[PDB]
Amino acid sequence: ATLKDQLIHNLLKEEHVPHNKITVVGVGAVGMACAISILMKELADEIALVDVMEDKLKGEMMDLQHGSLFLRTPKIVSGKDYNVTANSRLVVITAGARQQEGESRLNLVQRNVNIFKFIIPNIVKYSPNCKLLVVSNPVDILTYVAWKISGFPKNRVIGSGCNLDSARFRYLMGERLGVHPLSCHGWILGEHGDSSVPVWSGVNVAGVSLKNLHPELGTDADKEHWKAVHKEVVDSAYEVIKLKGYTSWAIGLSVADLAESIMKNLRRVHPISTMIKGLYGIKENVFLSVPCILGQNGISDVVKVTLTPEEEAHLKKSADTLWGIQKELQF
Amino acid sequence: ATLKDQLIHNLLKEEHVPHNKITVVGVGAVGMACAISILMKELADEIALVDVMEDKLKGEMMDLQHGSLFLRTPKIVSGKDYNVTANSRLVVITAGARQQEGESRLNLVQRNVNIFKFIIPNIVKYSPNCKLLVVSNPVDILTYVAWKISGFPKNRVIGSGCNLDSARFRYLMGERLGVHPLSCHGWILGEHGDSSVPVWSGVNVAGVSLKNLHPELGTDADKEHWKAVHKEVVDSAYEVIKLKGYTSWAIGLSVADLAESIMKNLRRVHPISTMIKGLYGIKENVFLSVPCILGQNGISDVVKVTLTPEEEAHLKKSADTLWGIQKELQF
Amino acid sequence: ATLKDQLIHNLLKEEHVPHNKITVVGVGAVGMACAISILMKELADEIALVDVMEDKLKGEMMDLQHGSLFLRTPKIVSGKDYNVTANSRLVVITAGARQQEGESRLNLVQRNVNIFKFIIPNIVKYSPNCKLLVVSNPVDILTYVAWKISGFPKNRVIGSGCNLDSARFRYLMGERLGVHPLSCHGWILGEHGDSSVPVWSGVNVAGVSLKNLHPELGTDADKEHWKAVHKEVVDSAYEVIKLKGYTSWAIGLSVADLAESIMKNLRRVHPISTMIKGLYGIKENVFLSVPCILGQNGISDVVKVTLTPEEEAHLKKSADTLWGIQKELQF
Amino acid sequence: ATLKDQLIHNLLKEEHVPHNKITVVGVGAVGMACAISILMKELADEIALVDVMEDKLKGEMMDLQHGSLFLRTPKIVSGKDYNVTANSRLVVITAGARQQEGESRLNLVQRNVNIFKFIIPNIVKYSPNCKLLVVSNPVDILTYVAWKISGFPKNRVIGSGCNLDSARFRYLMGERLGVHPLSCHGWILGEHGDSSVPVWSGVNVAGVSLKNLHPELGTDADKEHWKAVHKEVVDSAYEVIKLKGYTSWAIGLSVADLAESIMKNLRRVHPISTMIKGLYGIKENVFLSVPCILGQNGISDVVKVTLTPEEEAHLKKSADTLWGIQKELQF
Ligand SMILES: NC(=O)c1ccc[n+]([C@@H]2O[C@H](COP(=O)([O-])OP(=O)(O)OC[C@H]3O[C@@H](n4cnc5c(N)ncnc54)[C@H](O)[C@@H]3O)[C@@H](O)[C@H]2O)c1
Ligand SMILES: NC(=O)c1ccc[n+]([C@@H]2O[C@H](COP(=O)([O-])OP(=O)(O)OC[C@H]3O[C@@H](n4cnc5c(N)ncnc54)[C@H](O)[C@@H]3O)[C@@H](O)[C@H]2O)c1
Ligand SMILES: NC(=O)c1ccc[n+]([C@@H]2O[C@H](COP(=O)([O-])OP(=O)(O)OC[C@H]3O[C@@H](n4cnc5c(N)ncnc54)[C@H](O)[C@@H]3O)[C@@H](O)[C@H]2O)c1
Ligand SMILES: NC(=O)c1ccc[n+]([C@@H]2O[C@H](COP(=O)([O-])OP(=O)(O)OC[C@H]3O[C@@H](n4cnc5c(N)ncnc54)[C@H](O)[C@@H]3O)[C@@H](O)[C@H]2O)c1
Repeated sequence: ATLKDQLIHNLLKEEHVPHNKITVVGVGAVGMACAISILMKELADEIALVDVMEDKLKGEMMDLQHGSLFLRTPKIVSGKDYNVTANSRLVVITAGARQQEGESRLNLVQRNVNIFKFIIPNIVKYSPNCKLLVVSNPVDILTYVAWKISGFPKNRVIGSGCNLDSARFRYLMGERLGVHPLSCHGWILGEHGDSSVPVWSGVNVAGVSLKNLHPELGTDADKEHWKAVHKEVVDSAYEVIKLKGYTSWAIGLSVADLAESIMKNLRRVHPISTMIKGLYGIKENVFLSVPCILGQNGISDVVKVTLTPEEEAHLKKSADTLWGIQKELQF
Repeated sequence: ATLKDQLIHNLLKEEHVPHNKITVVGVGAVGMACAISILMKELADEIALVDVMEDKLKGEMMDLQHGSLFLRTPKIVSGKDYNVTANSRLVVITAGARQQEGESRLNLVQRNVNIFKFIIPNIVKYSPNCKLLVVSNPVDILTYVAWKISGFPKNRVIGSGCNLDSARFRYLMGERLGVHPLSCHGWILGEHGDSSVPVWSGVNVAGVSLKNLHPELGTDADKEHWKAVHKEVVDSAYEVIKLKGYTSWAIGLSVADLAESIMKNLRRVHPISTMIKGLYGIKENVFLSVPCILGQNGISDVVKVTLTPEEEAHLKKSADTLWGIQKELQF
Repeated sequence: ATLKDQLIHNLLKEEHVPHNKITVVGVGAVGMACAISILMKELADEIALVDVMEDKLKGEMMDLQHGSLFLRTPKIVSGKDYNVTANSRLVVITAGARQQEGESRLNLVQRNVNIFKFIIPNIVKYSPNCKLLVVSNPVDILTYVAWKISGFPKNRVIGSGCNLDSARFRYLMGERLGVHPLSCHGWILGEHGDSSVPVWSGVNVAGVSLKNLHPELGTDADKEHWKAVHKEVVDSAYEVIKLKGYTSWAIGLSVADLAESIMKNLRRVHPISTMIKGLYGIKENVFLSVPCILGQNGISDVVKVTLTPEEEAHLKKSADTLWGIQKELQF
Repeated sequence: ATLKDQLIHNLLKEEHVPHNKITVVGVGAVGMACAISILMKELADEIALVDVMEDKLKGEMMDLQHGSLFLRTPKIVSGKDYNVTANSRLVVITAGARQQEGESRLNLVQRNVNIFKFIIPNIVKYSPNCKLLVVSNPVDILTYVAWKISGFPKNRVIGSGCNLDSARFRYLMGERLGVHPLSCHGWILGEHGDSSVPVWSGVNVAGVSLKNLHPELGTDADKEHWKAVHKEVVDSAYEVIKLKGYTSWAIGLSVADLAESIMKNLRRVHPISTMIKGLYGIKENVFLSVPCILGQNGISDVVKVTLTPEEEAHLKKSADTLWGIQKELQF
């Protein structure tokens, strides 16, 4: 005579198992900005939230659940134990120490590598066949780290990389040209950093190379100072940090973007961190942003951008800087 | 000739006037939740952000702008000034103090009225025809204050109210019954706070009244404790505040749902805060949530819900509770 | 070296297996409406189209494929064969004869059963675990046929039923009351046809029962003729058939709503066709619409709606009406 | 004592006036494919349908209304008199004679020009400040026609033009390259026809010019026959017509695309028909596809694509052919 029993006549029972489960490791500024964006885009049927902060974790879980009416993701779960993560199609890693005002993203390495040595083995134990998407900084070094510990194939380990950088770039060009960013094409390659390479030779609006119309555009001295657009891209992260303390909405939106190409298998081209040994005459084990076709299996192919010798100059530059650091690890 | 003049041939200038402009006043946890939710629902063609904290403001703006590629709201602007808010269809006010742990929303009244005394005349002046959506707590009292200061007809001054408490109610009912919140119907009327009323006479799943199946349901001391679901609703804000410090995701979702009915002129019914003088024997000018039909002109109608004598009793004590605080008229 | 080999560096092959694959059987007016609605809701990652008319089929496929840039379903395929339908989560059957002007849906039974006798075993063989969504008329009887032929548990054989009649009901109620269909609640149970039942005991706006306010509502010969709203529901198919020849947009929308609850495992309640033996004194194996809770496994539960003696009477005569045609067992 | 009056307490009344109204002239294959696509994308709050076929018109109106529950466009109206069209932000023209198997789209001119002389003056009388979007064939000639009769500024008269052609192109390249169409960039310029110009010099994946890697690509004799991709683009319309009788879904989706850039004012670049006198050394009053930045005011700017002398050769070719026809009109 329970209310439920007078009202509902049961046929079937509690299968469980989700088809499109997404996990978000770390429920901080970035982790919740990723979660909100991924929920609004309706990509998962089950989202799993993991943090070591128990109170915060349960608190953000509840705030998202409270919003159930308005969502189309009926199972929202969280925990400290990784069992909650089981059979995730995608695992977004956002956990770690973030930059303090004026901090070099390369200073976070000690602290974040200790976090990864801990969580990678726990996430791979429960989801042996997931696509890892690393957001934590320094993202290029940390993607290598996940790869190295997890033992996964180079296709299932992605670093958010220069998706955000190129998104800032398009936005900045778009404001100069008076065209929506969607319509200005421009790649920010290499390190998700201070040593990122603007590929000037590829910047265009509706198939027209801005470099043929303006050969002065790019890595020099004279102009309408297009070169300062690349500079505001390198600086934008710092200025936002100085103004609000951290960055979050642009990264959350750029994660939902990659998350959509993985979940729907669209095979779209995105500048993301991948293993580049055997490609720009880079002979080491580095991870850096290159245009990659992203799908349900992760990175299935890399696009061999036609780089000028100056641009290929800065890519072995960005790439060496980066490996300098990496051998000091080795664990 | 600029690179701009070489690439693009101009055909017009013109007055870029916004058609679906939304203003968010206060760029805090609640304001940005509102903002992101409204941007992902693609309700606005221009969003304006106003805050007194100049840096925070610029910061949130740039973070949002860098995500431009991923949104469909081409213009995002901000200022301390209010000239930026001109010709807004709707303005969402989230400015002010929030609860500290264990604090009643009624306790913020004096500080928030002090801020509304400044903001309302600057809003009313630049968007003579906007709809005001009041989020700041205690929401019922600030909605009356907003009304009073503004000089606006009642139809155009809306408190976010029990939209959110109703969502939380439906979620909790949902859990117990094994059905999505969307198929569980139930209303939380009165104060958006401790004195809210569960309308158990009306809780249904597919037209069937749970109070008809289980006459002991709710405001009954008997057997399966449905009454504890209302206590959880009441307590839910306090409980997320104790765990993460503030609530934000649920209300940003609830506001974008409201925002949707208003911008698209949907004529949906939402439990929101409005002037209930005349209805339910209410002789005082108090604001509280009652089911309202929401459209391009704000509140066009109020639904006369048929309250059991015990639910009417409880609604009255709720407006009695709000008027007690309301005789303070510090404006 | 191809231009392909020069542009792109490959990292993998792999088995492109679909995760959210939808099959639409029959590429007519109803099948393409279903198809477009399901593609715009971005429910599938692969859609397969099967029809016997080879040319029409190729045609609809190419039209759809040319719109690829505007959709997020990367793979669209078709064939006469059924090998193309493998590992589908859901299959929407819209194949068969439709009504000529003035024709009862019960009249198509013999022709459509002849087609189901061929299609069902070819479906059941290649997607052992799909959910069957039956659209072909008379929908109630073909759902039973589909069930019977298939060997599938009842939970996985769904008729589109009164989902659509309920939508039409809510629309009409909507008009009269001045509120969006979304805020008007009401159910059309029984046969998806002339014998359907309006459940006036349950029609509400915000929890308030219209039958409580106006006791003469509906299955009453008295004053404002709410009963004429049900007559319009019954008649609506006949009337659009006389004016444009067939109905298509409403049912494609109604099917994509259903499709949504199933793919995302929403657990929403929809009036759909299922086996009602045991409920409401129904001693025969007939299919008809009753409020059902819909999820990744199909029908997991049936809601026991509390019918007035006159509504129970009318539901019985509706299953009595369907069983009369049902003793024909030509399969 | 009406039901409505016991239930609803009125505050406000029937304002009317819509903010985002869209009109669709012609409710045939294309007109309803435009309407469905525009409704699913939620761009209008009011849609107006106009046709001379009264029965068909009312029948499609009803089928769309029946689907109200599932939509977010609460006013759906139709008529034979243009008063229904009043104060439309956008008017989509789809009315006219369509191609029979093997018919040259230039043969429809007599029949469609008689239709336009009739409807243009009626649509401009009710919406003096609308953006006209012409879809009817031959679209280039007919856009000129609307321009000429309406007396509108060249910015508010757009022809759907080569949006569809370039959408087919990307789709075809995308299948060769194994990349989503979204990611392969390629412009089909000129006549929405048989004399359309593929701009090979602008085709790229992630900023890399396929022509620098493969100089043989394009307008010649040797290869991997990329030139046949342009040919299937020219032929695709005919083959779809031969297979299903007409084309509709790809055009409907491409109209919703432009409709979104106009309604939301995104300022996106699209290949659409516009007045090109004073641009490729074309000295006449022709309309042909060029990359244009599209917004709330229509075409605000044109992008001066860098064309090879061969490509500029075929653009004055396409453009002359086209004006040959046009002087025979003059009305
Ligand atoms: N790649 C990009 O473009 C990008 C952009 C912005 C920020 N980031 C990075 O994201 C990271 C997080 O920044 P943020 O603002 O959200 O930080 P935050 O302080 O707000 O949150 C970090 C979260 O990590 C958690 N954490 C620590 N150890 C953990 C463990 N074992 N498991 C789970 N969680 C653990 C914390 O408890 C905290 O909740 C930083 O490394 C930052 O640089 C990357
Ligand atoms: N109604 C609801 O259901 C509900 C739900 C949650 C929170 N809230 C209320 O939301 C309000 C905002 O909450 P919060 O977390 O975002 O606070 P917060 O401190 O994060 O941000 C409040 C913001 O208000 C701005 N502000 C203050 N005075 C201002 C003024 N005169 N002009 C402009 N901006 C001004 C601040 O500078 C700050 O950025 C609080 O009153 C809170 O209680 C209501
Ligand atoms: N349940 C509802 O509410 C509802 C609503 C509308 C229409 N319908 C029903 O939808 C069905 C389809 O309607 P319609 O307008 O699209 O018809 P239609 O003639 O437009 O298309 C029917 C299609 O079925 C295909 N077909 C027939 N036999 C086949 C077989 N063995 N295998 C494969 N395909 C086969 C045809 O070749 C044709 O393309 C009819 O039975 C109609 O009554 C039901
Ligand atoms: N530009 C493109 O890429 C493109 C692509 C496909 C089709 N088209 C064109 O669209 C047009 C329509 O094709 P379709 O399949 O929908 O045709 P259809 O036969 O299905 O419909 C044409 C509609 O026009 C109507 N009509 C005739 N005179 C009218 C008047 N004064 N006012 C209103 N409506 C009137 C008809 O009654 C009919 O309903 C054709 O000219 C065709 O070439 C353009």
